[PDB]
Amino acid sequence: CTFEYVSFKNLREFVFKNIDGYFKIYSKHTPINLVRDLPQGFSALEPLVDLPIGINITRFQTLL
Amino acid sequence: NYNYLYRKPFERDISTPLQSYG
Ligand SMILES: *[C@@H]1O[C@H](CO)[C@@H](O[C@@H]2O[C@H](CO)[C@@H](O)[C@H](O)[C@H]2NC(C)=O)[C@H](O)[C@H]1NC(C)=O
Repeated sequence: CTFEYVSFKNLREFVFKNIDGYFKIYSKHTPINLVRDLPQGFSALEPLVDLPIGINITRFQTLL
Repeated sequence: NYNYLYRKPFERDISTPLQSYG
């Protein structure tokens, strides 16, 4: 508990990385036509969050 | 003093292994 913070037609995209104790989240939300694979085309993700976590990460799991 | 002790950039690790300072 050494840190705490607060703030298929749609595709939600994210990027997560941990560098020098900072955890960076980027994202994009976009409409799509075909859901079976990621849509061929281009649109860059933009930063949301940049947490000073200081924690080691080697595994992750999604929450449904 | 038993209140103070020691064992990547800005990493922290509270896992355990520790020596208190005298
Ligand atoms: C981040 O966590 C991993 C474990 O998930 C650490 O990897 C282990 O480190 C010890 C160090 O004594 C080794 O003996 C193990 O063999 C390592 N395991 C694996 C699977 O590599 C890792 O050292 C941690 N990273 C940092 C920078 O502390």
